[PDB]
Amino acid sequence: SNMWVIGKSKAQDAKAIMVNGPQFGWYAPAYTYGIGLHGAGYDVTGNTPFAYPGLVFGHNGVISWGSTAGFGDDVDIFAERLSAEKPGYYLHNGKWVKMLSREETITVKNGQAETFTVWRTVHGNILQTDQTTQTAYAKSRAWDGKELASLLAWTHQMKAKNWQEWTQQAAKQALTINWYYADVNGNIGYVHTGAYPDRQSGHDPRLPVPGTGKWDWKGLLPFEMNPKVYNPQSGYIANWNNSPQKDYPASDLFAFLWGGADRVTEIDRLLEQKPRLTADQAWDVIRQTSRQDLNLRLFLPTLQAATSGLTQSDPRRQLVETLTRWDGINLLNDDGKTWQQPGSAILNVWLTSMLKRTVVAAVPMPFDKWYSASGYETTQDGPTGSLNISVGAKILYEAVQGDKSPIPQAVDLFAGKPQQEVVLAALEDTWETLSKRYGNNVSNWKTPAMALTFRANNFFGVPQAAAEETRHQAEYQNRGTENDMIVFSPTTSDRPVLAWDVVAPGQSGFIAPDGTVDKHYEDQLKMYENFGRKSLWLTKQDVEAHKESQEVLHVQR
Amino acid sequence: SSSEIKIVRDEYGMPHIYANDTWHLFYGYGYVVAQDRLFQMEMARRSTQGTVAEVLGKDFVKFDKDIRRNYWPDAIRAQIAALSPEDMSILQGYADGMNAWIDKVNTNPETLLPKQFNTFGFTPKRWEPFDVAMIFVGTMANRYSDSTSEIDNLALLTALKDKYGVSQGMAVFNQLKWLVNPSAPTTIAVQESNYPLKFNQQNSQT
Ligand SMILES: C[C@@H](C(=O)O)c1ccccc1
Ligand SMILES: [Ca+2]
Repeated sequence: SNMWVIGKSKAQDAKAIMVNGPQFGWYAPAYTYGIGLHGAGYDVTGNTPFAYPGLVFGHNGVISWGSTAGFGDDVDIFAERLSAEKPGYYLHNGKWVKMLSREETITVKNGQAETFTVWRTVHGNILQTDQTTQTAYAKSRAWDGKELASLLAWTHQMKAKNWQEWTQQAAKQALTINWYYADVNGNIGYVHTGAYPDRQSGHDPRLPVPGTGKWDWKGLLPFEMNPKVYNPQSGYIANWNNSPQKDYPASDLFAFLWGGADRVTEIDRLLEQKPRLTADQAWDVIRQTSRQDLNLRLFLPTLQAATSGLTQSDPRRQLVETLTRWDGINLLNDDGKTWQQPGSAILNVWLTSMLKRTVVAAVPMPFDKWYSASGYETTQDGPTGSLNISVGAKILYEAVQGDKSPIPQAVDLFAGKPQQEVVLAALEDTWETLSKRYGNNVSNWKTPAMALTFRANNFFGVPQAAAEETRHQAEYQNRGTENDMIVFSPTTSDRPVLAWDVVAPGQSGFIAPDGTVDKHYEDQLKMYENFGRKSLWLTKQDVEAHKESQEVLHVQR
Repeated sequence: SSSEIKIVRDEYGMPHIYANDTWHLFYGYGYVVAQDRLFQMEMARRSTQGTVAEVLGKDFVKFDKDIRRNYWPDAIRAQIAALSPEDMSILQGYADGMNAWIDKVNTNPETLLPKQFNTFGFTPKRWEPFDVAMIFVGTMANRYSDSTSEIDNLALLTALKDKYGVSQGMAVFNQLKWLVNPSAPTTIAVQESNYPLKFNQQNSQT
């Protein structure tokens, strides 16, 4: 998920601009739901996932808000000590304590029901895997018992009218989420919200801890610790699931890293490139980042150095010149199937080869597999989510940075070999592979483009529509499942705020019994495709002027 | 009228609810959700509670079991029971609004039942605050805030120490899975602030 908030010092023809592109995957019907609420202290417009009571993407005419997953480390694992003699108990603070347990029955269509038991300790529910007569692992969330509070915090924040009222709600949201603020006066803000544990001294949060007691969390860190900024000197706030703040530790996931290589640099670059940006230019950042190859910028210098001293006819050198002339912005050919330039295919093959010769070669099997993905992997349906720099690539990047990397290279990923030789050997593989496939005339290479699918099964893999409802889009775009922009104090409008979004395929998922699809079933699909957007209304007069239907209910609780 | 709920839909079918109190406002919200996304929401409810197999069969049993092992329904219910009347009104209203539409749907299914229900062979049932709460718990908190691989991490560290020895093994883990990396581009610039906490990165819990 990406987000850029542009404040007063950098907004052109406006005081603040917020552009959010949450990356939830693509589904039919739409992942989010458009809704406006007017009364009982609320006055808001926007759209939100699964129609949560609280709008994750929206505004109230005074402030606007958005989110991207924070990926902080708010979960630790406790290795409980068991005993064969006391089934259902675990040792904790010197005593054998009784686990919580419940019976569940999975009823099954056209099948036999299944009954099983779920177990929980003071640290959280027990994991099925990694079980032994002596050990069971509990999953401990800093947000345990704060589910409802987070749901309400996300709702109540909608009524905030300034930074102080908003951060008050942000402090109650316990999940690890980045929250963003903007307002009519041009103020902008950011909070890496969530509950985070106050860990014992000596507790390495990347590894499990004994559950017998001495390693229990002290409590939760206070809100003062949560990374936050209000009106930053930079004049902008940009995020793409990258680190919130210097020295802030990431999620413990082995496939997740905040390092020198980060896709967020792609956004910082476009915001810094122009002193001030208009709403239209800020929106345009979606189109550009959604087509930007994310590895070009990181490895190009390494690629140039390695081939800088080769003759002109060297095919390795020429693959690099090709990359050098490229902006890295993929476009479709007239065929709607292939990319105008072969750069991503080149980088993909080369990177895959580099990882296998380096990081992969240094890690013991089968962990080595964790570091072999190039980040271009996909199926014929295209990516299920965003495109990112792979974990191996991030590690590889520290290595090619040499002494400029702050990470001590305990082991040499290049294993004594000069970096240039290994980079060349990988360029050799790339040329052999690609030339064998497309021929020796690079300029006519028509490599496969990624496509995009709005899936009929939800993220769980559960149908939420019939299979035939799947929608297809020729061009994959590394962008939000939805995109909304809020523009405060636009100088060319009669309103103090303007707002747009796109909810594809459409607002409605309804199909009548006879198969007649709703009028709003697919009216936003082509709009999504061409980086279009429609207006979000807020005031009574705007909603009224754009009304298509109206219905009044009379009900008493 | 305190009992009046007005629903106005714009050029894209997007609903705007107008109401006086908390309960009526979210009643309207639930009502339009049931009009727009009933099947999608029904299957979402089932995914977040692990009751998909009830309607889709044996291929979803493992899935159902995994869902149920990952939360504790009673704790969620207790959080709801501790809610103030105003907060409860949000969840109750929303559930009631859905129920109003669902009742109309099951009263005249020949014209209002979304086709998918006929296709998959079942009809929609009423909602309660628990259900609404679990939509959020199951699709936000569990999908995006429940990540850890500590067990795998210790496994990797253990292999590294076997291969490279203890001291070097620890050093390589800190090279492939660093705790922090000062060159990481951050949303908040260093000029503004830094995180003041330092963490053990030697697995000293052992
Ligand atoms: C899609 C997900 C993310 O950024 O990974 C997310 C979670 C919560 C709010 C916005 C986006
Ligand atoms: Ca952890």
